[PDB]
Amino acid sequence: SKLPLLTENGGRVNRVGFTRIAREGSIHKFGFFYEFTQESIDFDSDDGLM
Amino acid sequence: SKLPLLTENGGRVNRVGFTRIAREGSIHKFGFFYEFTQESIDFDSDDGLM
Repeated sequence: SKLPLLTENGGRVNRVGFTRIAREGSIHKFGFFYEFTQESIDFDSDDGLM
Repeated sequence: SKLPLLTENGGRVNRVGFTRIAREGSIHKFGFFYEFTQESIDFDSDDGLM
């Protein structure tokens, strides 16, 4: 019932349209840290602690 | 009875006049046409139709 049929006289028949879509995404921020003292390094048994 | 007879004393006698006529003519516009489809040419038995 929706086939674009055409007669020998043509005319303004079977017009169509188009569409488009948009996608999006965003970034975020992360981080963490730790703290220490000089003694916690110098007097510790393991010299490879850091 | 209407001859321009002139006497020995002349005078204001036998005066005449003249006339002219104007002719005219105009032009007119004519025309006619016919239509046809592509199928009436391509699918017709006779290729010399046009």
